[PDB]
Amino acid sequence: SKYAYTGECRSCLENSSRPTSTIWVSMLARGGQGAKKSAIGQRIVATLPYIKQEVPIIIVFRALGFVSDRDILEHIIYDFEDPEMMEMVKPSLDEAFVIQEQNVALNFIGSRGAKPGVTKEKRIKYAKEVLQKEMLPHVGVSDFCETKKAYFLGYMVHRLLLAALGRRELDDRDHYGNKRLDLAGPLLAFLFRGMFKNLLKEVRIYAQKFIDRGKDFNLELAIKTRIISDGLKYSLATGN
Amino acid sequence: LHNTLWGMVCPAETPEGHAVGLVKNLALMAYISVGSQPSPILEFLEEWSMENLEEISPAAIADATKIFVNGCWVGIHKDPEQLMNTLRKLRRQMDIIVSEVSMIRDIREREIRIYTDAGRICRPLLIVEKQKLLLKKRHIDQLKEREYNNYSWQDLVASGVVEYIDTLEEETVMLAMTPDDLQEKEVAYCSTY
Amino acid sequence: GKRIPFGFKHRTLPHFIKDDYGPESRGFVENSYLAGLTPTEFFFHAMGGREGLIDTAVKTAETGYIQRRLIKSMESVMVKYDATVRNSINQVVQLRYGEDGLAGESVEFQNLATLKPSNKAFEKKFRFDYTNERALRRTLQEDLVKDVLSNAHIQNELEREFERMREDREVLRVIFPTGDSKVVLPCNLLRMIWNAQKIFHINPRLPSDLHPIKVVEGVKELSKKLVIVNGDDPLSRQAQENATLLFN
Amino acid sequence: DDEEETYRLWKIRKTIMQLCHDRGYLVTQDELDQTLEEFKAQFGDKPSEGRPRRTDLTVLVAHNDDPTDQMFVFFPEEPKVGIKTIKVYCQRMQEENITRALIVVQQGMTPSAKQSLVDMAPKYILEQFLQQELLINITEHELVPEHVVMTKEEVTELLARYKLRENQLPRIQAGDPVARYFGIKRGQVVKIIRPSETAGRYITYRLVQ
Amino acid sequence: SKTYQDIQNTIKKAKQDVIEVIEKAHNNELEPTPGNTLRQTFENQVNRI
Amino acid sequence: FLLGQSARDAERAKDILCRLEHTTLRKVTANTAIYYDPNPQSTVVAEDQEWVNVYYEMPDFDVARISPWLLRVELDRKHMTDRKLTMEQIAEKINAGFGDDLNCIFNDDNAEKLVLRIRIMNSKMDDDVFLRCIESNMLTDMTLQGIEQISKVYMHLPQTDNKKKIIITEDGEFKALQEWILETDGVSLMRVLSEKDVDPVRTTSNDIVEIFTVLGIEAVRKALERELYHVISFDGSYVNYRHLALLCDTMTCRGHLMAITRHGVNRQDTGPLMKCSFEETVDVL
Amino acid sequence: VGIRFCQECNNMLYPKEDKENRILLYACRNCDYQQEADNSCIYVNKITHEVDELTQIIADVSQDPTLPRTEDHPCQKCGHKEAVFFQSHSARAEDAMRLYYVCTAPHCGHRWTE
RNA sequence: ACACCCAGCC
Ligand SMILES: [Zn+2]
Ligand SMILES: [Zn+2]
Repeated sequence: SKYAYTGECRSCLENSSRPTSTIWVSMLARGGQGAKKSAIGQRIVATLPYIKQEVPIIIVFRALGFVSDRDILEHIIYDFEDPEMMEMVKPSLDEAFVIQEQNVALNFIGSRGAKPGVTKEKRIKYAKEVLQKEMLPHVGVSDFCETKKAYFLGYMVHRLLLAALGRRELDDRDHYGNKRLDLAGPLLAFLFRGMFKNLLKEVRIYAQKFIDRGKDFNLELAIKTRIISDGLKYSLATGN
Repeated sequence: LHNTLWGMVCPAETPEGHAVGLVKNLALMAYISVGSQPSPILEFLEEWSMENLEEISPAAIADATKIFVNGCWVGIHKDPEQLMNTLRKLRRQMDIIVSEVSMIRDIREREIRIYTDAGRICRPLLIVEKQKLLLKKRHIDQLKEREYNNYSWQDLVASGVVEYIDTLEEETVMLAMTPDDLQEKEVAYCSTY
Repeated sequence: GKRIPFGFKHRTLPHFIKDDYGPESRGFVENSYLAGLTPTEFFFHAMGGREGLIDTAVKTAETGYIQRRLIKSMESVMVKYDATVRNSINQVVQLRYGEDGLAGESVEFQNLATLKPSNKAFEKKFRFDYTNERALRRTLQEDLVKDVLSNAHIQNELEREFERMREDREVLRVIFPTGDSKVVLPCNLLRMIWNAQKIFHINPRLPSDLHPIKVVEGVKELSKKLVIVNGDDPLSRQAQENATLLFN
Repeated sequence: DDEEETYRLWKIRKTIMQLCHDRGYLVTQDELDQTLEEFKAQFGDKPSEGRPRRTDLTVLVAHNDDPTDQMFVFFPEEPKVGIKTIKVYCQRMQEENITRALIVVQQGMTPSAKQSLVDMAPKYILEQFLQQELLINITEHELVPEHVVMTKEEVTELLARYKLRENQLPRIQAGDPVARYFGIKRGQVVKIIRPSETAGRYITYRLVQ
Repeated sequence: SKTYQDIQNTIKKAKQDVIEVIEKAHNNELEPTPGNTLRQTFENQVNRI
Repeated sequence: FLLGQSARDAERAKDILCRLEHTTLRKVTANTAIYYDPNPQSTVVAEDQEWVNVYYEMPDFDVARISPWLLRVELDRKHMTDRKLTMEQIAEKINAGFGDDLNCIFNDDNAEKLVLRIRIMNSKMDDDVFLRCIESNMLTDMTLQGIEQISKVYMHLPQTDNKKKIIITEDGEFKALQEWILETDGVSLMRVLSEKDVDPVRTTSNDIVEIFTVLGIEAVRKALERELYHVISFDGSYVNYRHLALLCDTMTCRGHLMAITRHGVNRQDTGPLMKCSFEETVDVL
Repeated sequence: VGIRFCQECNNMLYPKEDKENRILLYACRNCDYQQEADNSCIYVNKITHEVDELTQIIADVSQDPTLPRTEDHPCQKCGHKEAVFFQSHSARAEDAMRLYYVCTAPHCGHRWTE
């Protein structure tokens, strides 16, 4: 593919309240021979969740709230006296020159989301939400878990650069220590979480239908006992 | 058949045909962790001589070793071996660390990854200290009379003579194939089992 | 194809030290099946066997599709009644099947006795000699040797035979530059000659009563009965000569 | 370079000689085996600027059956050949009313020159050959068997003998390297003689489409 | 028993030769063969032995 | 295959190998730099002072208004010796590729440090960025010698009697004479065939498209025959000749190479029903 | 070689030249800060094997149980008669099966090749 | 029907 030395992190929140979201920070292959493409080096891009096309990594870092490149390279690069990694990350900064502050970076992120829309503040909010609740949920979901996400993204880029320089071996999909085993417990939990969500949704619909109609509602009748029972039974019966 | 299937997956039991290799079977002593809460590990690490990410300048990360818990970068530590020895002691003593918690030190990269989530596959191994098994004749004598007693496997695990090793922690250990044939005194293949 | 890979961190198995390229570490089973395999080499043998099983169970799904595509490429090509090979659109694929006209179930492996020998050996072992009276009298009967030494037409015919054989040798050396004599041809002449020897109780010691002019005439007459491209016009004649050039 | 370029020119001229001979077009025996030293002496040794001008490399050849059918072999100086050059070369051709000729190009010709080659084929036939493709006699390769362009009467006799229609024969592309080497148009037939390991010789026929 | 002794001696000599080649390569005293890398040359030598 | 004396003498064969193998400026440069140098006389490198000073005495169109952006290349010793080049060839190639705007400065072959300086002549971001761009381009996409596609050409004696040259002696005995051969890892058949001292008769390619586009249709038929036979009889299995002949004739019956796929079988003039039974059923109908 | 940032907006410095003085200036391409260079280097590239692994190995590698130990190569500085040897396994070379030795003494760790 | 497993022989 066009990407050489890609890197991923199938992040999943501790309680698995959401499906696993994958960030795919990767490095472009040396295939472009434009005016100033191959001379500087290789650009680094990140395929964030719920965004339909790649974003340069420095834009994501700036969106996380780090404008000055000193702060960026103090997260990606840990050792100052190491010219090779600095030279290899030069293209990433050179591509992100046009983006200069946090809010414009947020606009960059949000303009390529699910919907283009019309106004600015709405997709500034969209970019803030997708970087706060969908990019690396396992390190932070709270409102002010930005420094931790910045450090983790820096570590990801550092691993990418180390792999590119050859200082690490690329991982194996088979090193069986990289594989987890979903047993009956986690699998049944996966069904039960969604199906309890369905039950709560049904209770909400029923009780809303009664409250707007202008009367108290009996809790016992709101609960559809069919849902959990004949959902778990169906899943264990058919195997789907 | 990857190398890391040693002791976790049977090298022989697979179907032949369109599903060869993809369908496997657990080894006879393979154990899959049900997971645990990483909270007590985090409290212990914070109480220990570890410094959190927000309390450090970025310049200090290079020399220090990173600490990952369940894949989440928690902080950094300046003395890796002391922390590793303490953590291993706690796990072997059935302290706040559950026996199924995998604990890994990538020395060549200055990383300490502590995995606690469910789904990891691990197997029990005897513990070796200075070229000698920690499983003495006393343990075997107690195990022989399991009936009319209360000694059992859990007492071996609590005695610190057997511990569950994960397939990914298995990368950082030296296994002796058999005790009285690989730990004798000769032109030694390895003196740090 | 390579030795056992370093699946772990620079180790084949946890039981070896890092950076061990020796025979035991990388999967050299020093034990026999009778003696039994030690655990590490047992695992490595299991890896090899698994590779074999994967190849067996995967190569079928490629080879079956290759075979089916080959079938459907030429399911209709057949030998029509003018001995040409044509597809369903009557487009000639080959003017004669296999370029000779012979089915593949009746041909055998044979050795050309003219391609390999050098000029001296070839002339010695293939040119009929008639100046030597003693040898020719040993091989042939008295009447036959008298006829051979008397007539000059027979001597000229034998010289013509050898000349034709020399041109045939040159043609063979053009056809086969590598020099291998192992060709595939319809009739086994050596085994048929042996069958003729045994059927008629031919004594290989006494002189024979076969006139060499009879051999020449018989071979020439036989060459006109082995027809692959029947006809009279020059084109058919040339095609017939080419189709049976090697056999002739 | 100097020596390498004249060696290239000599090899191209030798290949053109062999090409013309293989077409039945009368060339002298000595030209077929002109050595590098002989070429250097007769034409020059330094094409660096001016002594063997490629204009002086123009070759006239005639046909064995009749002197009237002649050709030209040309050598444009510049890498890229275009309408104005082709126009003047065909004007020179018209001055001597010759029909067929080749153009040996160093690098290639413009799409306009390619279009101008194709459109006026019935009036004067013109062939193209990149100089890279003429540094060897491809007909001398061991893979290439013996091609022989067979005349209309022989084709009629063949189709009568085998009772074949025109389009039932095997095909050969007009742009085939061997077809371009022999200079054959659509409708001609190439008698191909091959050596075979089961018959010894096999004569197949290919129709140009 | 003589055959088993011969096989054991052959395997011992082969292992000794492989250790010798490993020692030679560990000191950068192994001249690579033309057309192959040093690692490939070492692997070829071990495989041939 | 080598035609003349190079087929026997080893070092002529090595010369042919060097003349064929692609050798870009990579694998021969130790380390490059873009050292600033506002003036040529004073320089910025101690090791490049005296020979720089004596070279720049002659004002041969390299002093007038040269840009101060220097490019030091620092060629290697072992790689250059193995590849057997010298400074003047590289300078000539650089000048030819980039004209006179990239004047080249070199010291000698006797220096312990093989340096090489490149500047920009007076005649659009900046000179530094452009200099870096051309440095990368010259390091990657500049040919010193060889053919642009040949990658890892090898050399070995053919031990088996099938590949070595087979000839007839004066007495006619087939002699299994042994000669040098070369095997590449890339196909540029018409360039390699035209090279000096290379047999244009026995030089073949395992690739099939190159044979078709260079030699002919009958040539690719024969090459396909030989390649299929090589595949089948590699393990000792034997298949009668006529079946291979039929397959090769079928794929080359219609002038061009006809693949055994939908893209080659369904493009014939066969009836629609046969094609639809093959594959792509509804599209054909 | 050598990367440092301006003190105003803390962004990456870039090379530049002036015609009036003809002196290299590492100026910030974002803000309006300029400074005089002191190395006259812009872009140093290293094609052949100059990795210098001797200064790249972490001295704490000696205390890894999975590495071999030898007594035939004593430490040069502290004189300890035990060392841990290992290979590189880094890309960009894919060759040079050489041994790097690290002393196993605490408060030491001199790296040496041989 | 359909779908999904499992399994047999190559
Ligand atoms: Zn600034
Ligand atoms: Zn020491």
